[PDB]
Amino acid sequence: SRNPIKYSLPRLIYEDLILPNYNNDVDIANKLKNVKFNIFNPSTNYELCLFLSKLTGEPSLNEFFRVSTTPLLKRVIERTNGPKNTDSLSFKTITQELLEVTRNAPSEGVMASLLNVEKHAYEREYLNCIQRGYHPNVSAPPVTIEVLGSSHVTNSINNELFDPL
Amino acid sequence: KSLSLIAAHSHITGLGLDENLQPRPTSEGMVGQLQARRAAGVILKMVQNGTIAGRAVLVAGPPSTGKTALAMGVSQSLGKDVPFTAIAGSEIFSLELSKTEALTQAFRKSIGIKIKEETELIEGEVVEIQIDRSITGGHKQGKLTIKTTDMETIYELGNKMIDGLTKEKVLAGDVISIDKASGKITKLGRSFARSRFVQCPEGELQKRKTVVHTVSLHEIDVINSRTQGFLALFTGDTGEIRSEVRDQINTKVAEWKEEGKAEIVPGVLFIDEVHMLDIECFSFINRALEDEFAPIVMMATNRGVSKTRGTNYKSPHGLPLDLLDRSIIITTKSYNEQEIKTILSIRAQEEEVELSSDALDLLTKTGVETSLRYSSNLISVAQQIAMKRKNNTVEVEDVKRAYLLFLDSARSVKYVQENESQYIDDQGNVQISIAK
Amino acid sequence: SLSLIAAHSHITGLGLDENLQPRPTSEGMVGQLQARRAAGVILKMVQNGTIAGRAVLVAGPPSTGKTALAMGVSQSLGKDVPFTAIAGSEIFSLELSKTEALTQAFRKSIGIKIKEETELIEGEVVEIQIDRSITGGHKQGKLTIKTTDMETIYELGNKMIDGLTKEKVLAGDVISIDKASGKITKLGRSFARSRDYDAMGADTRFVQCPEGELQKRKTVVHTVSLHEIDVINSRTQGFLALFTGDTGEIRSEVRDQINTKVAEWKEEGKAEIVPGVLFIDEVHMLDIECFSFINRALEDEFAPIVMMATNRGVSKTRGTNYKSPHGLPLDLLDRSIIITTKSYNEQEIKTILSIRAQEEEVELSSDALDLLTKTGVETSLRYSSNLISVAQQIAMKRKNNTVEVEDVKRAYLLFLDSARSVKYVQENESQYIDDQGNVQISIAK
Amino acid sequence: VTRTAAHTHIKGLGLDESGVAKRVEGGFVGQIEAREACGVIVDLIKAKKMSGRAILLAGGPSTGKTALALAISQELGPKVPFCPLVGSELYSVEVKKTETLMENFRRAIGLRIKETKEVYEGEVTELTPEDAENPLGGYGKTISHVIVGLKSAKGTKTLRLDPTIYESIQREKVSIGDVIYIEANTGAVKRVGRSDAYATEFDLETEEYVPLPKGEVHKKKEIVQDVTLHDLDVANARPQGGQDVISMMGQLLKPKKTEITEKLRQEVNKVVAKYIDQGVAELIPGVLFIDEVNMLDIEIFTYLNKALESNIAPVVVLASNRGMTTVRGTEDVISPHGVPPDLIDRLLIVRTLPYDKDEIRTIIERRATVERLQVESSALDLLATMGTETSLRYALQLLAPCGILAQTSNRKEIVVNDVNEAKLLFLDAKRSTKILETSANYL
Amino acid sequence: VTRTAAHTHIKGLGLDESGVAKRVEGGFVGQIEAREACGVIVDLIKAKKMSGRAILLAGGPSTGKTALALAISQELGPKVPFCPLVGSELYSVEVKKTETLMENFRRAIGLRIKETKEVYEGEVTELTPEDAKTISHVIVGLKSAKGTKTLRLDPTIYESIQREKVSIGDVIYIEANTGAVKRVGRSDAYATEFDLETEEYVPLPKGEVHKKKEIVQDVTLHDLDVANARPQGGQDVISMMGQLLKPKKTEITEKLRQEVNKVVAKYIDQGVAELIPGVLFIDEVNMLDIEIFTYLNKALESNIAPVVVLASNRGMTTVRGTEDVISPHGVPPDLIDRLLIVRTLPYDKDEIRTIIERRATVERLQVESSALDLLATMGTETSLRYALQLLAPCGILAQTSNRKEIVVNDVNEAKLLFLDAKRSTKILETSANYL
Ligand SMILES: Nc1ncnc2c1ncn2[C@@H]1O[C@H](COP(=O)(O)OP(=O)(O)O)[C@@H](O)[C@H]1O
Ligand SMILES: Nc1ncnc2c1ncn2[C@@H]1O[C@H](COP(=O)(O)OP(=O)(O)O)[C@@H](O)[C@H]1O
Ligand SMILES: Nc1ncnc2c1ncn2[C@@H]1O[C@H](COP(=O)(O)OP(=O)(O)O)[C@@H](O)[C@H]1O
Ligand SMILES: Nc1ncnc2c1ncn2[C@@H]1O[C@H](COP(=O)(O)OP(=O)(O)O)[C@@H](O)[C@H]1O
Repeated sequence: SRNPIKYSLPRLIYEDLILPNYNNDVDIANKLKNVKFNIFNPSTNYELCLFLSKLTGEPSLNEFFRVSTTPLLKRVIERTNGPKNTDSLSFKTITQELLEVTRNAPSEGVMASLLNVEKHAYEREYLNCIQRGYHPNVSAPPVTIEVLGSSHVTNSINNELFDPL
Repeated sequence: KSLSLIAAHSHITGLGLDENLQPRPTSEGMVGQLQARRAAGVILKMVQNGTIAGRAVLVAGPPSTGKTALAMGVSQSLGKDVPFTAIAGSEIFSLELSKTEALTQAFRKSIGIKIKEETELIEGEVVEIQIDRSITGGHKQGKLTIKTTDMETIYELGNKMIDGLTKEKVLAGDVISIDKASGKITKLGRSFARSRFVQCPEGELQKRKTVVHTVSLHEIDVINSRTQGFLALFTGDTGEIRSEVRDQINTKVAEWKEEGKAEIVPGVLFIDEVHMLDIECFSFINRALEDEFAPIVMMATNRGVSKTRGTNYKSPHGLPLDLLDRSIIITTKSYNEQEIKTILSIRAQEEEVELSSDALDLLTKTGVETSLRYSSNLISVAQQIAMKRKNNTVEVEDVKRAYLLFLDSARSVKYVQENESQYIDDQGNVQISIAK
Repeated sequence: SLSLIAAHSHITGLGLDENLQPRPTSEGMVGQLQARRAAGVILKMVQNGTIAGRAVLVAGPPSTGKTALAMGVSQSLGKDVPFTAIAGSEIFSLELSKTEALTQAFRKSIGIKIKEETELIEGEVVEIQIDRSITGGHKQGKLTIKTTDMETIYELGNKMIDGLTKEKVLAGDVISIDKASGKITKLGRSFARSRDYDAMGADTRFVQCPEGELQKRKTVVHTVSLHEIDVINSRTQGFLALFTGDTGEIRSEVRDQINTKVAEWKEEGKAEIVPGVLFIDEVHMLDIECFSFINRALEDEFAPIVMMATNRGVSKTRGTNYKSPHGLPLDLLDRSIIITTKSYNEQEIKTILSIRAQEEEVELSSDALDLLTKTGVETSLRYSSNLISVAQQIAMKRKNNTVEVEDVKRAYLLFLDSARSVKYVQENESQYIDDQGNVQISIAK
Repeated sequence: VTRTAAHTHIKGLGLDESGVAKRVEGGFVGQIEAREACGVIVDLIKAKKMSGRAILLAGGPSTGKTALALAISQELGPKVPFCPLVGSELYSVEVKKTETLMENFRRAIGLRIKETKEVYEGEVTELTPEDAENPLGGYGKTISHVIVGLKSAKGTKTLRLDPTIYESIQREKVSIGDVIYIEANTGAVKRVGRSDAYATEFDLETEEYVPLPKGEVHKKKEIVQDVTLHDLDVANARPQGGQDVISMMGQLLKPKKTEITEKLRQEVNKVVAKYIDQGVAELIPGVLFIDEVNMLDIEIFTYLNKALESNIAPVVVLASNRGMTTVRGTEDVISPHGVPPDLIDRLLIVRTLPYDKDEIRTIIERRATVERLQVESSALDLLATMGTETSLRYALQLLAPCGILAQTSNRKEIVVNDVNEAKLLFLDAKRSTKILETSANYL
Repeated sequence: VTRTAAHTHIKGLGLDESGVAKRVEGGFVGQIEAREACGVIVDLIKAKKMSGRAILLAGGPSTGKTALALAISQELGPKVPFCPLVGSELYSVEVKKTETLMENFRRAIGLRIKETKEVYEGEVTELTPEDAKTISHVIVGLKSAKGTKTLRLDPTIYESIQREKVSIGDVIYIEANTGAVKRVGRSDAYATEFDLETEEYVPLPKGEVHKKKEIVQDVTLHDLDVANARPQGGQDVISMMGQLLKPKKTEITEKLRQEVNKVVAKYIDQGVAELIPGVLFIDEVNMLDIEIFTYLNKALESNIAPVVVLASNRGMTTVRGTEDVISPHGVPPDLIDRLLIVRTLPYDKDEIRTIIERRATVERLQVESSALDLLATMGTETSLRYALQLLAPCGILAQTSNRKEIVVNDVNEAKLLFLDAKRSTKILETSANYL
């Protein structure tokens, strides 16, 4: 499936404004703004990393630089509930303490029934046997981009649009 | 291509001018306003030369006197490959973009970058596709014979191009265009073999096509900005592009111009009803015109000594005097009986309506006496009343019936002033009941 | 090395004695004896720490030294005591409410002090070998850790192994492990292996191999304001919102929990409360709702000492239609003690201009200094305080070291003050755009 | 039996074959010139040749302005799109009012498309995925292909898929013995249900059982779709229904209107023009009716001055009930109907006269015979006196309390005593204002 | 060929080595005192020792304030950061106006980094990785037209090579310092393995494999402020599709500021970075709200603030956001006391005539002497900018009748065709229905 709207682009913009080459400094500026001058670099800002690890109680001091250099969805996907030491400024809320107990609590419990009113509303009003009323009229894929004579464009578009992770 | 039913400016093919910028009495759907047409021709020639930038020109006059028609003719005589942005005064009061951001986007939408690039393509009629594969499909060998009207050949294909041919299924008798570098195979249809339909391509199979690409600087700004992708050109969610990327694209455009890889194409930004922008917008406008990468701004308004928005005083044409100092003003004039008659005859010819001569004279008289647009609406209203009586030529009685049924400004305000008690006034008072 | 010559960088603390008696000219600032004595009393208030929620108000004419007084009290406050400086225009935000903005400005200026014992083992890795059991649940590891002077060998647990596989080392990177807490970081790659890989890469970096004793004992004192605790507690990953300002109306229940747990930590003995000062530039342009929130939030236990600066007279207050003294309403002014900064004379202006010349590395003659003092008498003081630098630029334009009378006269002739510009406007009003926009651009009638 | 709400006694303009309006037809009483003008613009819209033509319905309250709009909406039928609107709709908190006006402009241009679809459907017999050589290689997929055996009536096919179609197939949680519906246009699949070739009475999943699909597995069928241009702009602005990353991710973000760019509208118009030029599509322009146009401020009128000059502009119908009222957003500009003169010059004002006493009486007769109520002639004359004395709508809305007070006394007819009791119970605007003037503490 | 837009006839302030301004030098005619004051300010900026120095140049419309600021920016060169700004642009719908004011303050402070660029490019002839499932390294051989060169590589660049689908025979691009990997395409020698293939075939690089080049990187403090303050997260190398969530501008807190400052100061102390403070130029300062003036009060007392140049064309005008505060040039009396006011003067007939002559000779136009006198008379009678803007329609009308010179008839025709503000106002007052 391809979108009928075709956004043509010249090659020169892609070679000289996105792809690094010998005559530009996209990669050098990316390294300068992301690696060397990053305020979470432990080689230059170890005091700030120690301060933040004392605050959050994270076991790894390299984690803030890892978080600030990765996209949001990649941060969402491999988020692992690692253990945090109790000698830290991170706390437990009242709401988190209600939420953590009621993860595997069965029915006829006080906290479980008081914390699951939306599922009681779901099974009360027979929501698993109701027909669908609305469907969209037009459905379309995202707009395709063609660059006449660049397989790198096709490879990058196929990598973004069909990310295996 | 370029669908349209009938527009109000659909009869304007272009500016009617000679080789010496002399306006004809009637040419290309534009009659009258000789000095305004000559001034717009001077504007068009200055855009066509492209040697200057950032010159603001204001078009002003009475309402319904050729103001938007001049800009429509300018955009028509500009042709393709030159940008023409047409925004209104209320178009920049957004909720996700500031007024200066919207004005900067409207400015950078009207300057083109022209890049000519060459790509090899293979376009021909497919004769037969033979694909052989193993039991598990580890290796696939394929022979594709393909033909034109002049020559035919057989090609040995690797496994990736086999995977690109069983995808987007190509059978015998189909014509396709193959991009060899990117693998984009588009089916143009079927050839003349029935036993869609499109003729078999002729000439050489491997054609070297040079495509002249044009693009706006605003299009390259969102591409070079990493916070948003190219979809912000289509969903309109660019969201306050910073200036540090704007200096980068400006310096890269200057470098491309110095190296000869691209040529600048200046265009026209047209703002109709410019008298509704705030003073902040004008304060951005009068300094945005002093930049090399700025278009020629066409401004249109019909107000006279009106209140400027965001202030308490009144200014000529709704604009402060510094912007009027930076602008050259084209003044349009009203229309006589003959000009209105020729305009209505042009609208009758353009709407496929046959008119009686006496009906045309009555329409001209009521167009002079009330308004040009009132006759320009009744000339298409009365054709339906004519077709209710089942005859082609619209007579005087149809125009009289349409004038009786549909009121104009003066008759309606006269009826309102006669029956003020039945309407809701400025104090919210109304009398609905008939008696008492 | 990222601080040029500011407006008041010559001021280093409050020039007071041990008896809170201000010296006539010491620690960068001259004069204002009663104001310096009162600001020293406020300095003793903050350094005592036994009081909370007290509001003072420096009030004077423009170019007098209210912000100079607050800069002096900030410099004499010292390190590890929080001092934040905001303006009246900081509060009005778009996505963030006004009263929570005063809440954040209140909680940015009160901190807690914690300390801990850190036993760092920082060196270059030589070799890591892993012993795996038959069950594979627990893995033993031997780590060969090296510095320039000595190298030792440690045994590692399973969590050490699975934390070392993350941020992977490859036998020659430099790491530091805390023995007490198990904190793991990768400091980078040692310079002894800089020529081994022929292409530098992206995710790594080169630092020098550490030397000395491998086990280093060092205590570190952390001063954390309550705003960092609130932003960290509000989110799963709160440091990004701490450094990007995306807090977004933190709820009151987490503030109550943080206040109660900070109080019980003070009772336990882990932390101690370090109060500070909140300083507001030009407090007259706050809304009356901001003034209501100011006079209510000063009655809470975890509230800093707030000092405000105003240079307005009897003017109107924003959000209303009446006029009040200092532009602030009467229900706030009685919740304050008033500091008055009085105007200067020829001697204090001469001393301030001499100090500004000496701090800017500008040398003046006596007659040029007297001329600048006369100009600062007839005009204001900041006009002369810019005239000294402009006349210095004219002085090395003349290839002369010192600043003479001619340089000051040329700088006075080239650059105009307020009164001369007002005279030139009022004598040439036709060529300038007025209130109604009328102007006469052309030169011919 | 049914439900009536201030309308549905109007079925159309009720004109003759020559366009002359009958006096009592289609539930209408009077308004002969207004109904003739509405018929004229009905033929103008059914001509389907004009763009940017607008009328303005002017008159007092309770004269039949909105009723004429519902009449032209019913006369055009449900095939031509009709978009009712109010002047307060355009003020959105998520996008500017200019974009809301342009979206409602594009929502009145319909489109009929005869679209062909490639359909692979049948009962799933086998489901065997083949794995990859290195599933933890970072790049690439977990599996290589998926073999699906589809069997329908008189046909049986074996399908080898990519991973990508299989992601959507296993998103629907299909299994062995379930009949599926692989639409090959967008890659979307639909779990049709369980097959009744196997058992039925051994399920707990409230399932439904459908027989085998007739015909072969591979199909090409023609579906006639009726969409608008605004739906095309929305579907291209927020893309959903592909088998890519963004097509998944668009269905889970919160819906929000965005400022649709003019370039997207050009591309949509270009592909619609190439659809029409192939003989596939058909363009159906419609009506955008904006009731209470005086509620608009001056900027929306200013953008209307441009949007009525666009080439794909619909026919706009405006209704107002102001005499000489200052336009909102301005202070000194006094204009008729609350509509500024620079757009009034582009309009065609249709006047709507008020009614007489006999017209009031027969309107009460029609509303009584529509609401299923029988009234006496004396009560009919009394209600005609109500309509000519206080308001037409007050007599219109007093039929049902009269009927209920008749039904509570075990009676079908309505007498004058019922109308007197309904007078005593319910007030009108004039009597409420009169008791508001001589009031103790702001009644 | 060349584009001229109301400027580019000026190249500098036209001063001598003693700071004296000449008559017609550098495209500037007249205005000796304002030009010498701006030269003194330029020398103060080049001294690089003062922070928060604020001047304001005030005068009539079409007197040369923007030309003076442009001459300052031309005299300072492209090395010094220059931030042009219009006082309407500070109003934003995403962040507060004062946040945009500080963002524009920190856009005018620049840094200079002396970096290097080491590039290996060529055809891959050998890609042999070795492990000990965990790869240890990979020996990569690159071949160009002038020889071949073998390289050892770290496993992260090997993983990036596997991401780019690099096989034997692909012309690749390797940057040494950052590990950037770009696949140019397959080599031309492997173009005959199939008669038709989806791969593009690029030729061999004609230079050497190893290329070394010394560059100089110029960044601003606002760029480093926005690099550390991405709320959604760090972007990848190539994202042609956008982020799923839209990143709006955020309230960049003060806590990030001294951390960025101390990182920059630590890099400066090592001698890698060179600090160049620059010029923030704000035009139409009267359009600012009083709250932006209040933040301009406290933002000029900072230690890192640049030199702020303001311009206005007003007299006794009320300040925006106030009712009863009449103040000169639209600036409140708090900010004027921290400012230095530079006077700007109007012109006479001779300076207007020479300015029109310079604008004619920069646009490649030939005018007669009598046409020049008529242009000067028109410029004195109506406006200087009207006479400047009527030069190019005069050139069009001269090109219409096939002449290379502009005569009096072209000037009369062009003044009949286009109207100034005064003639249009006279038509406006004596017209019935809205002109
Ligand atoms: N010279 C002309 N030739 C043809 N049509 C014209 C001419 N001048 C005006 N018109 C018609 O008059 C109508 C009003 O003109 P327009 O420019 O749209 O309004 P305004 O002048 O108020 O901006 C338009 O529909 C246009 O077709
Ligand atoms: N008592 C003082 N001693 C030294 N310098 C002073 C004194 N008072 C004011 N100044 C200087 O005058 C300059 C401007 O005065 P400022 O403190 O801004 O006045 P205000 O407090 O009214 O705003 C500052 O740079 C400050 O250093
Ligand atoms: N000609 C008519 N025939 C029948 N009912 C009518 C007629 N004209 C108006 N009405 C009734 O009068 C009421 C007011 O009409 P409507 O157009 O909805 O509001 P308004 O007239 O105030 O704009 C409607 O409920 C409608 O049923
Ligand atoms: N001394 C001068 N030499 C040359 N051109 C000048 C001189 N002074 C003013 N100008 C011209 O006057 C025009 C208006 O000046 P500008 O600074 O742009 O606006 P304003 O003076 O109103 O701020 C500019 O285009 C500039 O070229």
